[PDB]
Amino acid sequence: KETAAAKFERQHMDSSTSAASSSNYCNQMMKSRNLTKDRCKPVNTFVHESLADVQAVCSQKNVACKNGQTNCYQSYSTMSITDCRETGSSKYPNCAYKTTQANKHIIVACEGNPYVPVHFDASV
Repeated sequence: KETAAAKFERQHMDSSTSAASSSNYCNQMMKSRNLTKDRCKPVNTFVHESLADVQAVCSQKNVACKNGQTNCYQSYSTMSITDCRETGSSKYPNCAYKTTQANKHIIVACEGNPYVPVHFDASV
């Protein structure tokens, strides 16, 4: 099966652009990363930084995860992100999204040996 680390890269990493390409970005990316296959995933974040810089977050500020686990880490620096949020007109299988670009600190959950990001928790 797809590993947890590989799943994080598919769902959340987009190092090819530095910021939300266009108004069409979320529509294109949610579909191409297979996040609209079984349903319209209602919310998702993509991070526009190098893989190395995102993996380094697992050695930064330890904080509580939203689920109460203690394996979450917050980035010291801000990072370029794009939030995708399901619009009102959206109806499966024709999923539709609004694209919003921001610069925020990211919070990720880490696991494994090597210790790497496995889930995206929040941005602040």
